[PDB]
Amino acid sequence: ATFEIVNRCSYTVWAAASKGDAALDAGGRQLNSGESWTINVEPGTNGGKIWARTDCYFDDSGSGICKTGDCGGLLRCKRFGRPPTTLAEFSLNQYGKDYIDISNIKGFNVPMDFSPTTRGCRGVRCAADIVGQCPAKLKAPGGGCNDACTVFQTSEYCCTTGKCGPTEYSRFFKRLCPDAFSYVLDKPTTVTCPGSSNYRVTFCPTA
Repeated sequence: ATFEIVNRCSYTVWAAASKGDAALDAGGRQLNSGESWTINVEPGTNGGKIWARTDCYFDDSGSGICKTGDCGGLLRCKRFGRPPTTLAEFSLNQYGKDYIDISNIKGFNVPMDFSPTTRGCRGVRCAADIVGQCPAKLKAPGGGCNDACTVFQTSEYCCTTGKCGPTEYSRFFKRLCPDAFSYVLDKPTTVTCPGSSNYRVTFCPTA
């Protein structure tokens, strides 16, 4: 499956794509304002994620650092990135169907639209200004808006026991972006698409 990843932000981002234990495609690449990068993801990819990283420096070998979303200092990500990171999440060809969603469970750094480019389902979007409205205690000094698990490390915020409920913090995410996961047990906003759909992930989809 192809995912066109498009940076409509006014700033450079370094796109990243991983399924946690491996890169997807090259795993990462710089996208200046306006650029598009098309990757190929193997059918049957389960638990895939795509995200943006900000204010990165890499050297000639592709080692460095990112202020949000750093995946162990690599340009070419093999593992998930350091919160805060708005996440495009997907599992492909799962008993005949694709599943897509956007999640704020690991915080928010960059607005995002995640849409099929092929027929038969809708896209999802989290494009509100969550960084500028972020509650004081969630603001990440390095840039972006942390989820409350990252900040406070409690069973309630992290949903460790499997029994958590919504919180003042999760409700800020949900109010700003009703169509993204705000906490682990949030009512699902996952979209069911035809198996083997193709997709576009757009950073900063709106002015």
